[PDB]
Amino acid sequence: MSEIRKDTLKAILLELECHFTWNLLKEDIDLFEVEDTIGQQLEFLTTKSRLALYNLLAYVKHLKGQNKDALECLEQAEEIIQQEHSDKEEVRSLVTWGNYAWVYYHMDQLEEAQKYTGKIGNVCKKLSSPSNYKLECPETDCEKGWALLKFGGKYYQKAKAAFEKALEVEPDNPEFNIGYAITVYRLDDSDREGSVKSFSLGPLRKAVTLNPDNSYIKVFLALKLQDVHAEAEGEKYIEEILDQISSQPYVLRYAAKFYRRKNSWNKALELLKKALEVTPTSSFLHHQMGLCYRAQMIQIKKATHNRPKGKDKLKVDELISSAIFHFKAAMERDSMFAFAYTDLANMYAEGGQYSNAEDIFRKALRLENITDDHKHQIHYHYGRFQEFHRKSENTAIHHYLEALKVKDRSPLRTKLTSALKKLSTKRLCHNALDVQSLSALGFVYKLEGEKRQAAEYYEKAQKIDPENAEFLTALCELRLSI
Ligand code: NA
Repeated sequence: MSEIRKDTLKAILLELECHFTWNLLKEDIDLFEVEDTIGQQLEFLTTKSRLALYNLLAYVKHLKGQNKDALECLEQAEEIIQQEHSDKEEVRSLVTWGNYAWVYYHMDQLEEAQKYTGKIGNVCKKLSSPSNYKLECPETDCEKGWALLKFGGKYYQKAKAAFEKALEVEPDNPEFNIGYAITVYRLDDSDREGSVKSFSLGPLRKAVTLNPDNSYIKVFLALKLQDVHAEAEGEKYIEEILDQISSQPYVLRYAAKFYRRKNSWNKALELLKKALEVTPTSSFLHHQMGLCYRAQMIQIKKATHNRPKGKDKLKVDELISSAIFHFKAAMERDSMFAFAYTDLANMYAEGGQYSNAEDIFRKALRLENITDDHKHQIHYHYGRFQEFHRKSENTAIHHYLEALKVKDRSPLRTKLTSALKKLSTKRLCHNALDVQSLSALGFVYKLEGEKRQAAEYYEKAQKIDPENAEFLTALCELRLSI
């Protein structure tokens, strides 16, 4: 090209609406997992927009440094536009064209990139857009919503807003309602301060009514009914779904979750195995298998008062071995799957494989780009491992504190404060000058709103370690609290 035809192009590129401008960061996902599962959905979730899936795959290919392959994906997108969006060819091409411009930009084919921005600017003008190189569009809001969801729990609020934007235009659009309801469904399980949420129940009912032939949306409704103690109603939906479809991994896997949660583990395993025939590498399926084996194992341990003998013991050890295999497989398929790490590590611990559990816990504690909620739970589980398996009370205290610092309102809050109190009190009976324990009690009382008692503990800790910066800050906060 030339400089400043370039410098102008870069400005335009930033004005586009497409994946490159939606702040989808590669560090937040396992690129191989995301790439692989997009392909699986193209094959096995046939109700999801192929156009959106190929646009997204193209972006992911670019993120792997495979710009040449990104182009082939966008060509597939263009074919789908003719196949399924012929009547709206131009407006449906904007995201694809945007991705094209950015990919050609990254390949240093600036002239080619400018061709695409030109086509975009053209269509926007034709359609009376208030912006030069983008166009407000419910369809695009929906695509963005799904792209956001795919980048993980950090994006769920942004995804909800994106679907809301689409529903503002078409409140009764079948596709828009599915996206919204699923987003709200996931948020019901995200960042819980407490008990089960069911804000998705209404949206799910609507989405289901608007999509009467869609077994994928229906399975979430069944799960939500289970959550709200309408298990019998939800189970009838499951039965009806399983009559209408077969072998669909994105439906079976959720039916299997439903059955597991009412302790029908053999049925769950049956469904999961059927799904695995179709998609053997799915981290979701492997995690679910692990959960099933874990539950069966726990039932036996409980029945035999944690002292299984003979064949019960042989069975427990097989289940531990099988749970490990599947948790490990899930973790190896998806490096960002926090619960796969913690579930694997906990099972290693259960089996007395402490070196293996420590290795996994270490990796889990170094995951930077997961949600604070997940970091919170990792600290909690490492803490318990330290407390009950390593018998290392000060390491446990450290991680219980880290858990509360990352997230201080969650369903683990009282387990965390009560364990800290117990441990710190015990240690202070042995050594009244134990600074960590004094500091821990200061932290917990501060958290509980007992300002005066907290200040007393921090003052005792500061008396011993006068230059401590954490203790000075805590005391200032306590003095200045309104
Ligand atoms: Na996934």
